[PDB]
Amino acid sequence: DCSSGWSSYEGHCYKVFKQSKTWTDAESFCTKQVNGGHLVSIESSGEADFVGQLIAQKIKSAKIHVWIGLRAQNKEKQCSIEWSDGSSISYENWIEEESKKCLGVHIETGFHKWENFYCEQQDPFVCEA
Amino acid sequence: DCPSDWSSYEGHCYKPFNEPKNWADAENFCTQQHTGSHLVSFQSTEEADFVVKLAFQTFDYGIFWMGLSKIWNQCNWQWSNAAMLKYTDWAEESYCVYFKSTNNKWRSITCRMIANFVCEFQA
Ligand SMILES: [Ca+2]
Ligand SMILES: [Ca+2]
Repeated sequence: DCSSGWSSYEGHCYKVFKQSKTWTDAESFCTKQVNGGHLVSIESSGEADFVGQLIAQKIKSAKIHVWIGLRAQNKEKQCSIEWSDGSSISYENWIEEESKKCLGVHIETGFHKWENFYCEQQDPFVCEA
Repeated sequence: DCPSDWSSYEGHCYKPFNEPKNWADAENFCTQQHTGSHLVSFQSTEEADFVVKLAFQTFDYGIFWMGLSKIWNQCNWQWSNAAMLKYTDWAEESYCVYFKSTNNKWRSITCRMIANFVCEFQA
């Protein structure tokens, strides 16, 4: 059983949200929509198919992507320990948006393949409980 | 001192190439150009500006591989609901770092991508 507006699949409840938020705000927002809520987690082919189709029902634009709940915990820009020449990373000059540690799915693959995106980007998302 | 076909800077030798290769092939290629040679590494802003100017004045506009690969492969990837990460469907397996011959800013793209590159070694 799921709250009004939420769709169920294998004992879980899902809901796509059209408002654009950063990965973090989206996650936080989900925790407040329903008890135990979080950004969606895709743990199997079946779930990926269901979530992909659910998303496709509301999102029909290609100018954005949809946030899923997988993210690289590390604060660093990258997790490599050294350059190909062995030297340590003692200097960086990244363009902020180029560090893509949050994942999302895009309409180009029918919302299936996980693509790396800049975490502070604002995009639609899916909550699961 | 660097061979005639390389440019020197702070005791190091650099050389751009315009034979399009993916990251792995570029690195391997660099090692065969001279002993100690690898894809360029940046330890400072001055070195970065040097190499960028070098690449532009030689091939103009283009993207050039940098010596950083599989940048997020060893990161701590976790689902926010604490679920175990088993099933996966990555669009790209690994990301590598490159720069455009127009500025010293680091950019990321899939390591499968085809691009130019710059080799470097200690003289
Ligand atoms: Ca799930
Ligand atoms: Ca260097």
